[PDB]
Amino acid sequence: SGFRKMAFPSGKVEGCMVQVTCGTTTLNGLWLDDVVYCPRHVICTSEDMLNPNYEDLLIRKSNHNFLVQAGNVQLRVIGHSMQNCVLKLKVDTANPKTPKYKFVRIQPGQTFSVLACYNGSPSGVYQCAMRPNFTIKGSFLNGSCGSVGFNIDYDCVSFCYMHHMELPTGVHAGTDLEGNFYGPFVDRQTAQAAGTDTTITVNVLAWLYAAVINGDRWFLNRFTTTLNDFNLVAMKYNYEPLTQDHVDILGPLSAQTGIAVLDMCASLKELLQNGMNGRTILGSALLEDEFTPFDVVRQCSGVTFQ
Amino acid sequence: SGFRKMAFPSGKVEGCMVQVTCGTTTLNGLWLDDVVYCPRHVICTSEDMLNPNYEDLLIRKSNHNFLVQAGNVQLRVIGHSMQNCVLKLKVDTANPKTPKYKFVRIQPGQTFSVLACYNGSPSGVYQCAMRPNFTIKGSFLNGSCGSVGFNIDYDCVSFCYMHHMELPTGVHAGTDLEGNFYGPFVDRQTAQAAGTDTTITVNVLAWLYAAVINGDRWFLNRFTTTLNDFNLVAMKYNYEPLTQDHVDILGPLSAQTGIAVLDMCASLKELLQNGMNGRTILGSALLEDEFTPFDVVRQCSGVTFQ
Ligand SMILES: *[C@@](O)(c1nc2cc(I)ccc2s1)[C@@H](C[C@H]1CCNC1=O)NC(=O)[C@@H]1[C@@H]2[C@H](CN1C(=O)[C@@H](NC(=O)C(F)(F)F)C(C)(C)C)C2(C)C
Ligand SMILES: *[C@@](O)(c1nc2cc(I)ccc2s1)[C@@H](C[C@H]1CCNC1=O)NC(=O)[C@@H]1[C@@H]2[C@H](CN1C(=O)[C@@H](NC(=O)C(F)(F)F)C(C)(C)C)C2(C)C
Repeated sequence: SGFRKMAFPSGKVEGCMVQVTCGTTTLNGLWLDDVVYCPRHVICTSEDMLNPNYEDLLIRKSNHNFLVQAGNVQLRVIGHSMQNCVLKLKVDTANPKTPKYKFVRIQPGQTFSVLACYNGSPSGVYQCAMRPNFTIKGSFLNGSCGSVGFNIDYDCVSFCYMHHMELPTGVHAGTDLEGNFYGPFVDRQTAQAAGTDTTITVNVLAWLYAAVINGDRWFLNRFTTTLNDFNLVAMKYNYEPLTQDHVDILGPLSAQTGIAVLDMCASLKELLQNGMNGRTILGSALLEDEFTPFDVVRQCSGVTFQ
Repeated sequence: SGFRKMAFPSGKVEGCMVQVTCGTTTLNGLWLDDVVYCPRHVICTSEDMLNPNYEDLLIRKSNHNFLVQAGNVQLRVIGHSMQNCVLKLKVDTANPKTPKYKFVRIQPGQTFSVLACYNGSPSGVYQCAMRPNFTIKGSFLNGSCGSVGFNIDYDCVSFCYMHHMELPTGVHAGTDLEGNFYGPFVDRQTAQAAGTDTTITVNVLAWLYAAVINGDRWFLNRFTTTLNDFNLVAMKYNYEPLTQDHVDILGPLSAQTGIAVLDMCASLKELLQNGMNGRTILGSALLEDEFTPFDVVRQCSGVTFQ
């Protein structure tokens, strides 16, 4: 049936994207009900970004200083406040296209769809994981800030990411929708790098199950292993420890394919120690770690409106 | 800045998806203005699909036999006709969410976004290429039929694919929106396989340019080559011939990076002959051929509403 990096359909979020301009600085914002959420550094010029005092820049602004555009309709701002690294702009019109929604803070290892936007207008959608080092491997240019990441579950959009910045090796950092950074990063143009990343073990195992489901089974061996013994090995290759919680979350896939989790662990142990020997799994030459157990079930069970 | 398999934002097409039921068979349809387009085999039961006579099945149907649902609103059908492998259902309500749109027949090598749908409801979006053998490497389950592929250009959705069937090695076949199959495939459950596939040379070159743009340049050599000499080599590794038209289409990327097309050809020739030596290009261990020159520019230049 096939297996692809699938993004959540983006319509629900496209209806919420707007452009926010303060002075000559413009970026994206998220219009939910009568509030627009955008990165606080919309209030910054070039100069300001080496070392901004945001409380200071902001006190010098007033409501009318923020130009909010939904398409070519302007929205009138009637209040503003800063929450962490995010600015909230109260507008006098509720977004009629607001979907049912929640703000969530995802954990390292969870995947989400990014709607990359420029000028309040949607460029594309793609799927990402929050890496263990709290970066995302994105695709973002100048003007993408305020682009958002999200999950859908039936009718409900859980927004979990807002884009702020690009770190030295071409990866990305940002906040939840309460303006709290993932990872130890700050919103200033100063030198910062991600710590060392690690592979999301549980996701690799999920992807292996997806391969069994798709009939790609060559890598299955005859062995089992213990959780402890598996994890000593994983450690060497810079894989996350697999926890009981991760084992439990793989339970659906385990039960569908009839392969015990620790049996799949034994197969992965071998792949880490022997390599793939120029073979692919699901068309791919490396082990993939940006599919969660839920992503595999969704794609393999056909879960819709999400 | 990063480089991902980016899909077109799907909102414009999500607003057009509906469920079509005839008897006990249900699949997806596309509601544009006052017409619903769906695969003609909505008129088939299990039995019928070994060897269907579609003109015969259809003459026995009337308008009221087709249950069209947009969400939980039913649409009243007032006419029907078959065009090739597609059924057109005239309904008495125009879809107010119809975007500006065109039907196009893409060429082998062009990419598009698939909105995978079940029960007239959107499951996910992903990017695909029309392979030289006229299949797509999709991700599709039972009930996905009538899912559509499309490009966006500013406000305009060009629909180029409608999903019909899955071929032996887990790849996919379907029609344009006039119901004409890509490739020599037919809509019956009979034995059919894709011919041998080939790599889309021009797309590989475009992706290499994307890598140079992203600062991944290790694979650039000091050489040039002729088009003829390049193509003799490509042939051995089962790459499409590169034409002057393909050279011309790579002109923007060539000019932006300052690397002549035939110089990039020389670098690819080496990669085909030497392999990648356990190195990656843009995180990937294999050469990727499902990005067009336009896809690279769009993603690298930040082109929106598309
Ligand atoms: C973004 O879109 C924003 N652009 C601007 C421009 C102005 I004038 C004011 C505020 C903002 S937010 C986004 C840009 C793109 C840039 C390339 N890839 C992205 O993801 N954000 C930034 O430019 C942020 C912003 C400044 C500096 N910055 C960075 O991403 C920079 N990174 C860093 O300095 C480091 F910490 F290493 F990550 C840089 C531009 C990539 C060098 C803020 C406030 C951090
Ligand atoms: C699709 O969603 C449809 N399902 C039905 C069910 C009925 I009853 C009537 C009409 C349709 S269209 C889609 C299904 C999924 C199936 C798994 N992956 C897909 O892409 N289409 C089909 O089931 C089509 C349909 C029958 C047989 N068929 C196939 O895809 C089959 N392939 C072939 O026989 C072969 F030619 F090799 F490709 C099969 C189900 C994968 C074995 C039509 C009319 C071709």
